[PDB]
Amino acid sequence: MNQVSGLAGKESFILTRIELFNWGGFHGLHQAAIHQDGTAVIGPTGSGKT
Amino acid sequence: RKQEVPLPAVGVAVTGIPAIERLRFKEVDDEAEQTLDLSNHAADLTQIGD
Amino acid sequence: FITPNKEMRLLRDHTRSAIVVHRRGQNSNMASLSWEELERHYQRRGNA
Amino acid sequence: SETRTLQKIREATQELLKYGLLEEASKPNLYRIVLSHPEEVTRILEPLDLDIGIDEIRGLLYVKVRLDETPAQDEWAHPLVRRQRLNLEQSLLVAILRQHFVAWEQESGTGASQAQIAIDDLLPQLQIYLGDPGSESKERTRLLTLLDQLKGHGLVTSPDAHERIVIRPIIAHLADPINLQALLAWLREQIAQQT
Ligand SMILES: Nc1ncnc2c1ncn2[C@@H]1O[C@H](COP(=O)(O)OP(=O)(O)O)[C@@H](O)[C@H]1O
Repeated sequence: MNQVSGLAGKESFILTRIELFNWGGFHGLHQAAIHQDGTAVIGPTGSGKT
Repeated sequence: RKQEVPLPAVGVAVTGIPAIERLRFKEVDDEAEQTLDLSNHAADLTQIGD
Repeated sequence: FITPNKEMRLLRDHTRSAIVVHRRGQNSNMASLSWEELERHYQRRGNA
Repeated sequence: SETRTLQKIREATQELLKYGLLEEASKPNLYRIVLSHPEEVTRILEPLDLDIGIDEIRGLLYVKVRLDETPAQDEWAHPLVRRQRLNLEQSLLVAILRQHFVAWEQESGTGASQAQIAIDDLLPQLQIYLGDPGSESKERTRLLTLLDQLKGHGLVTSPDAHERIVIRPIIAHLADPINLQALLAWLREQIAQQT
């Protein structure tokens, strides 16, 4: 898999972080780290993924 | 000198049509305190249903 | 990718970190982890 | 010589522009005619960027801005429709009237004939947010001038011979009713916290 992953981080800008503050249901400050090799977002229904 | 003369109506301006949408309500300001809290929210440790 | 706990086995093979978002009352919290750390968490759960 | 718009339609359009609304309750002849010729009134108003919205349930017609469908401008601006921001007391009174109207509709149904409300009933409620200015002669006068100001916008009728008013249908179509709820509850919480 990593043989193809060399494209990421080398050629193009990759989203590696999102930070929220009192956005939607996220009170206070929050932050999610995005792995440069691809990230999944999981959680039960109605948990704030969207 | 407050009689009303029979001069015509010319330059009759039509303005201020009372559309109900045009109303906006009072913006009472709040100045009691500030919401400085931006703690890391370390309570996010994983504890999810089976 | 976004997914409500579906196709978890498929995501595990083509991504290297998951963002577990869970709800509690009116507040929502998100924690970012690697697949392997979550595997260790599941192993701790396995003692139940 | 040349064709002229029907006299009744011209009268209805001029009235609708002057007062901003028609009602079957107090102007049946014009209101019915407008509903029987919607394509004529909408054609008459379109050159001015005005357009009638009709509320058949409550028997009401009201003008509204006909500007483009969500253009690059996120908020509309119109030459003739001059926008206003009601002062604090007017906002409180409108919020009280709005919640009274919604509460009544919850029971009797949408568009039910509004129950007449006495002046004496509202002063205790305005007192909850404005205190006592110093005398009954002052508070009653203030309430009366506020009601007369609101009647200009068409939200309430004039106090009848027995000092009761009726809430007009137009209150349901305010721009942002969520604002009334928020400010009203916020001030209520303020007084409850300070007491
Ligand atoms: N602006 C909003 N409008 C309506 N509901 C909202 C809003 N913001 C948050 N919600 C609530 O918070 C959650 C927002 O949707 P979300 O949980 O992100 O969808 P998903 O299940 O795909 O993650 C929902 O539980 C919803 O009930």
